[PDB]
Amino acid sequence: KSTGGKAPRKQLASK
Amino acid sequence: LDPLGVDMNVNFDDIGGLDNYIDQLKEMVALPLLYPELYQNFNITPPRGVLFHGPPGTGKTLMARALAASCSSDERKITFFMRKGADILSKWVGEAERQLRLLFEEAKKHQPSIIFFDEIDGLAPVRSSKQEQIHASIVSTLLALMDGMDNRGQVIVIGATNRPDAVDPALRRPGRFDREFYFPLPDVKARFKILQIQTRKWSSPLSTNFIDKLAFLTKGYGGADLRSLCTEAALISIQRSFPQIYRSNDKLLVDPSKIKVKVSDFMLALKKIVPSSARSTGSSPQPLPELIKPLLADQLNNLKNKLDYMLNIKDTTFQRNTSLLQNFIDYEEYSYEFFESMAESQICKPRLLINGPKGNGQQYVGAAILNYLEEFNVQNLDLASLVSESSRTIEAAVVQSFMEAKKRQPSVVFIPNLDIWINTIPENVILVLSGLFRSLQSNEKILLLCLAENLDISEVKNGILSDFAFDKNIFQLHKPSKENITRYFSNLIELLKTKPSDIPMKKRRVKPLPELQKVTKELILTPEQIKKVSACLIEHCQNFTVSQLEDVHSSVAKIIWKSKSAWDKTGTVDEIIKFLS
Amino acid sequence: DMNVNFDDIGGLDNYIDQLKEMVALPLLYPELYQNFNITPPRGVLFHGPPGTGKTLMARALAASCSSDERKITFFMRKGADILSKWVGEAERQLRLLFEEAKKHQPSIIFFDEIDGLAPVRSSKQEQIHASIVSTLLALMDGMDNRGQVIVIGATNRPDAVDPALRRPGRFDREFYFPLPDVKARFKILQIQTRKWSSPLSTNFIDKLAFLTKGYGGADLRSLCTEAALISIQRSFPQIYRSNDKLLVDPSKIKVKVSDFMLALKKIVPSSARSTGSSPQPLPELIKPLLADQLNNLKNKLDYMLNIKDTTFQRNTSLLQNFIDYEEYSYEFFESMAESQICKPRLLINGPKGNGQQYVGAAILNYLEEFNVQNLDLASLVSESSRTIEAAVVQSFMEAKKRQPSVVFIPNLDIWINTIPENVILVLSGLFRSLQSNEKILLLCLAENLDISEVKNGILSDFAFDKNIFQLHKPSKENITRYFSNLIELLKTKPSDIPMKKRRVKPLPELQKVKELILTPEQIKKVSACLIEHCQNFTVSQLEDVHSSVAKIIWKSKSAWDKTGTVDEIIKFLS
Amino acid sequence: QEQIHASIVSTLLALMDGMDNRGQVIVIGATNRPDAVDPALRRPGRFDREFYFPLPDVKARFKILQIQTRKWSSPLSTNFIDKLAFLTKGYGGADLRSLCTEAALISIQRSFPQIYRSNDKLLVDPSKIKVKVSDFMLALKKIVPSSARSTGSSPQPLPELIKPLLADQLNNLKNKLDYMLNIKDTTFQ
Amino acid sequence: EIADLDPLGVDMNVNFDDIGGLDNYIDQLKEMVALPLLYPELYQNFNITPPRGVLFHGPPGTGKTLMARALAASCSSDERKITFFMRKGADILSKWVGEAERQLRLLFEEAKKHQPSIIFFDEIDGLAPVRSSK
Amino acid sequence: QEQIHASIVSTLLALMDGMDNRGQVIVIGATNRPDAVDPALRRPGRFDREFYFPLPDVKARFKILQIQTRKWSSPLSTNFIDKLAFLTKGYGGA
Ligand SMILES: Nc1ncnc2c1ncn2[C@@H]1O[C@H](COP(=O)(O)OP(=O)(O)OP(O)(O)=S)[C@@H](O)[C@H]1O
Ligand SMILES: Nc1ncnc2c1ncn2[C@@H]1O[C@H](COP(=O)(O)OP(=O)(O)OP(O)(O)=S)[C@@H](O)[C@H]1O
Ligand SMILES: Nc1ncnc2c1ncn2[C@@H]1O[C@H](COP(=O)(O)OP(=O)(O)O)[C@@H](O)[C@H]1O
Ligand SMILES: [Mg+2]
Repeated sequence: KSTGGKAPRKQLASK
Repeated sequence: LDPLGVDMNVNFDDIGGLDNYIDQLKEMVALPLLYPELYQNFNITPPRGVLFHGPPGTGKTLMARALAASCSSDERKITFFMRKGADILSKWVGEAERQLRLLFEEAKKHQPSIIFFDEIDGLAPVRSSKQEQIHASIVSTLLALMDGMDNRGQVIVIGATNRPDAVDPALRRPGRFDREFYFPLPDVKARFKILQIQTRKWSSPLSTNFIDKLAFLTKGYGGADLRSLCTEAALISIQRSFPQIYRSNDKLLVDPSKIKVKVSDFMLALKKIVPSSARSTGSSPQPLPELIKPLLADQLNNLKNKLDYMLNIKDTTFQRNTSLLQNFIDYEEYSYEFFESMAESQICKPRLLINGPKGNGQQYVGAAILNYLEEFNVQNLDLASLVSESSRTIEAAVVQSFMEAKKRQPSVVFIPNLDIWINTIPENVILVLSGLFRSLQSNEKILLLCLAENLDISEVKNGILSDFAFDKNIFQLHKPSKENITRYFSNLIELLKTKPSDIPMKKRRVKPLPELQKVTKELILTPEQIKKVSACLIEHCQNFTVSQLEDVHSSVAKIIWKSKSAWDKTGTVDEIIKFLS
Repeated sequence: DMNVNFDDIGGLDNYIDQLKEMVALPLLYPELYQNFNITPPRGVLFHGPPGTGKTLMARALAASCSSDERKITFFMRKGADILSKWVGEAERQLRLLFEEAKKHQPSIIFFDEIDGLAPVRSSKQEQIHASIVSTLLALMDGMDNRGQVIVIGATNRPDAVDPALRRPGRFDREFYFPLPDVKARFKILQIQTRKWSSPLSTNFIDKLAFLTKGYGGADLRSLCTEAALISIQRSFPQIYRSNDKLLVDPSKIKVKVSDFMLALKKIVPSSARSTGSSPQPLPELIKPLLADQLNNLKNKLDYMLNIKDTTFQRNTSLLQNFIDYEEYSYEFFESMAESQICKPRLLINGPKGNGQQYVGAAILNYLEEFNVQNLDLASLVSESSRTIEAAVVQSFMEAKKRQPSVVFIPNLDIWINTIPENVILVLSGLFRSLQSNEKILLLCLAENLDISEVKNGILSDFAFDKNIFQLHKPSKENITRYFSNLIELLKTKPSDIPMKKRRVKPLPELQKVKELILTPEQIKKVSACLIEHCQNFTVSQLEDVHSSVAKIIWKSKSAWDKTGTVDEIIKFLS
Repeated sequence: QEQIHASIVSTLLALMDGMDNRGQVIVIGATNRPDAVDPALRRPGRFDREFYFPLPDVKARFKILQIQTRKWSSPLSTNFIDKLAFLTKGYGGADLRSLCTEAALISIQRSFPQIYRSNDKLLVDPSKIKVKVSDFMLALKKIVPSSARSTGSSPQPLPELIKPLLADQLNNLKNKLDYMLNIKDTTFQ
Repeated sequence: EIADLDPLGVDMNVNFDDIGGLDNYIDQLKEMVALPLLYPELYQNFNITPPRGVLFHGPPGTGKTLMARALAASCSSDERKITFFMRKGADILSKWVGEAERQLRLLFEEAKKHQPSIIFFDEIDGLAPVRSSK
Repeated sequence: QEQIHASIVSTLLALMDGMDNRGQVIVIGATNRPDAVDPALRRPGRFDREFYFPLPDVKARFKILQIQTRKWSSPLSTNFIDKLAFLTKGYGGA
């Protein structure tokens, strides 16, 4: 089993 | 830049043996562009999908390269998109199909496009719920892109594999990959033509009779292996021409005008090249070797005549066309197609059992027959092929090998050592194979060729081998007759009477190498003795088989090879008579 | 990684010349290659046993042609270390690898253990593996030129690589790296010891070359390392018992022969840790018992296998015959040379326990050039996922692929008892499909085997007709020469026997930073009773007597009156 | 497998028959593998009906070949389209489309062979090309239908040569199977 | 950087003075790690490289892990530490194909980076079993 | 894995290795899936002594049922609590 992942959380962090 | 690399400006005449497929390709990429109204005269859509498949080095990537060179010419702009095996998978998983769609969108943009999917079995395997959902979702995206509801445009999709059954079966459908082009290991005419293509800008050319002998000696060679043969012959010619450049790191002064590739350079290359269709298994079947040709050539000729009578190899008044387009050009039309039925009616049940004594050269006869059948697809049902898989059963191996013979005809089911193969294959496996053979139509060109030592007729008439119709096809290998034995041993008596000055013992250089600059009596052998050693050599081998004669010949060749320097061959002759008698 | 060149490699000089015409000759003389319009081979598969110099050859190739003008950029991958969880990133990493190998156009990629990266493609396996093999096949020979990139792959078994990766264009040539012979083991020991301060003489380094049969190059490197470490332990032991740095001088440590003997005791080669027989020479004790019989066997093998001719097939390297010899100004003579081999078979039979385990190993030691394939039971039933018939077929295949070769079956009387008869028929059909000139020796050793399974039994298809050699029981003179070493140990005075003597002092600190009475009529009596006891004995029955009498003699190794020892030896043999 | 896939399936379940009414939205799904569709998606309220599109039978293959060769200026005989429908068991609609395509291409290649050897346009007369029986027979010999690419071929009818030897008993076996199995669709079509 | 790449932080309360009954392997382990760091002038005189690999094998609770941890805290002195990586063959991600090769390559990168290193594999037959198994 | 959890592990490991030998802080941690914690914290010098908390056996379920029953106004006889103990093979305290 080998499958990949989402490009990581953007962490907007401005508000 | 690589100046010695593969050249991209290959034209379609640097491909040998694939002339039907070049014409069939040029009515997919060129003829809908030049003549759109002919396809409009019917309601036909041109075939825009082709899967190249066959063994590696057969030129599948070479045909795509020649095609991409053809589309990189004036008067017709055809964009070429080259894709390797699963390079369209993005770094993430949500974007992979988004990449693939983007390819087709871009392919639809430049409106005459070709997409070449090299190694497409690694991009689009058979959809499986136990594999990975991304490898089924990419296949579903590709399936809905080659023909969904909307038109994909004038985009020709070409795939290339050597395992086409590992492609999803929905993809190989008219409207995605309509045509499937099979690229075979080339036959003698095509091995000749590839050997001419490789050696055509050479300085001093190969003669055409030598290219014939090279095409005969190479078998199981693909085009890649023939190019490797010419490369190794050229490299051996360089390293016997100028051996100094191998022992010096600095560049010496060398002219490549004194370098001529000779015949023995090709023979030394043939001693060392293992073709790719023999690297995994052992080797290739070879012709009857030159030493035993007197013993078995007269029986092998009767076998070859019987085999091309039975299989209709020699005529081919319908088949073996180099290109059907040249058949439309060079042959008039007739202007009631059961003459095809009468022509295909000349194959009823190709069976051949070659029976003989316990040592009569059946391995040589089998290999020489497998060389005579060049178009045929050999499936080897020997014990060493069935049991050489711990994973697969030898019930499934027999069935998969017969279905591989049946799928790609003409084909041979080759069972050597049938007298062994009866005893160590279980009875129902012989019943299972018989069932597959009766499932076929009489005109199926699947030959069952068997070789056996001391197998009786009681097994063939009323036994386990009775369900294969071997009743009239029972060729008996005789032991070699006295004329064959006399010609066998005359090549050895010729070794007895050679001059020691004429044996090719090549001698050391007494002088050093012509260094390159850097750049900045008689034989005492009475003819009565020759006739005496020939008489005892014959009448010793009275009713011998082939391997017994090879035993006697090996012993006497040892005795003759001891006194290979002596100018007195008189001790040798009495030593031979002391041995045999 | 260390700097290496081609002179740190011993006994692979044929392959270095083939590598020169694929990496260095196309750079120097591009016009010689485009005279014939032939692309230089740029793919080679190095395969063979471990420790035989595959990675060393791959590194020496990079550091040899690299110079002032052209740099050969070396890229090394480990065996499937390119793999991420998403196969698309592994695609991008192989693609970026070949792209940066093309950016530095003179380059080499080494795939170490490429069978782990690129197995044979199958649907009954994960799609990551078939995907990476597909992109590897299209990056090595695809529709565009890959540049001047040389791809080298190492593997222990080449048949587990995908077969589309073994074809000209990608991995064109395959070099088998064999376990070194005496000459190359000599050269490897000279290579390892040449930077030592005090060097080894030639007689001891040839004694080492003969004592290290079965050693690969990694074995010989670890042997020289362990000998130097034992010499360090012997010279300055104090460094192994202090917390911090002491003061030592490099002038004092010199590696002696006894250090190499102690290293030979503890170093085990990868031939000795496999499961088949080990081709050792005849051991020095039983050599008087079986040397005469063994010598006859060497003559029989010289006759049937043409080991003493070597007048046409002297091709060490194809270049080296062009260097010293001269090209001939019929070549059917080579067919009459190949025609001296007919069907090399040899069954060595004898009584029970008559030293067949020594004779088979000594014969395989005599056939140094040959590829020994083992068909003993423990070599077939060793792999658990591999069946017996498949194992036998694989063993025959590797014998057929690499000739001259031996198909070796020790304990043939056990072998025809446990092996099912339809594997003996498969092996007989495999040998029955061979051309006569093919140098595959079938060498079986049996123990009280009858002749009846040979004439009309199970082994009738193998044709041991006139090729049956009988190991007979050793003669009275062989027994006398055998027991002479025992009585020579009895005659040894206790001064001569090596006592591990204690020290008279401690070791200096390293600062911080009579008449051995034995009458020769009594010796004649113990000789006469040793001969009279061992009447019609086999080799193992003689070794039992030699072991019990050697136990009795080693009891009294320090006594100077050897009377009661003699009386105990005559009391035992009764 | 991953959670993106089961999350998309769960969202499609909640959007097709969930708490809120989806409206007058028809949802159609085409698939080659219906047992690779989630089984909670195959129930009334979301994919109520399941239309099984088979490989066409003899009458449907005749009608598909009639649609394909319809706007051909030289038409084809109804006896020949019945003969072509008899010979194409295992052909889909795509395979019969390719059969008429390759037959027309063999007729074009036979009429004007010179064009396949040129590089510019050569003034082909489009009205003198005619798809014959021989071109359809060559295209039948050429073509593997997609149902038989991976496997072997379909079971073919009795060959034209041995049909005197076996046709009169094959008709008896056909009569026996019609009586045994109600093959003629007796009043239920 | 996101993997199992952390050094196991050893304690200096474990040395060979707390191991019982295994003095030959300690003396063989001094020439493997400690003496090439302490006397690099002597290993270079014979141009030898010490053995970079050793397999500890035996029944559970006999001190293989203790021997490795004491080896780490033996020549971790004179402002020259031994960076200790300890992995295990019983991890859930150890048989994770595609990921486990990335983790192993990153472990060997980070062990080459902290130059005197020790990688200890607690159950190596969980990680490297026999390929001819059933 | 995310970055922020990976850095949480990277600091919790360094904090656990920073804790001195004279052990005065003890970190207890609970999970219902032990091979889903990161492998690093299970290494020596970290979370290394374990307590397995199985499902209860019959006498343990008897005691648990007694504990739940304790403060009822109308009581439950001990034979019925024993029968309910023997009927619940597989029942945790919840
Ligand atoms: N029919 C041919 N005529 C001339 N040269 C050929 C032919 N087939 C192969 N060659 C030569 O061999 C080389 C290898 O051919 P390829 O087309 O790369 O093989 P391939 O079909 O792609 O095999 P695989 O599956 O990719 S390993 C070509 O670049 C040519 O030099
Ligand atoms: N033929 C040889 N000549 C000289 N030194 C050798 C030879 N073979 C091995 N060695 C030495 O022993 C070491 C063993 O490593 P290698 O021989 O490269 O291992 P390998 O089996 O060839 O390849 P692997 O298994 O992928 S590391 C080399 O680094 C050399 O130092
Ligand atoms: N031979 C030994 N000498 C001293 N202490 C030991 C020995 N074996 C085990 N111990 C003690 O037991 C503890 C755990 O043993 P461990 O090294 O985990 O065994 P294993 O390596 O077999 O897993 C060690 O920390 C050590 O304190
Ligand atoms: Mg290719």
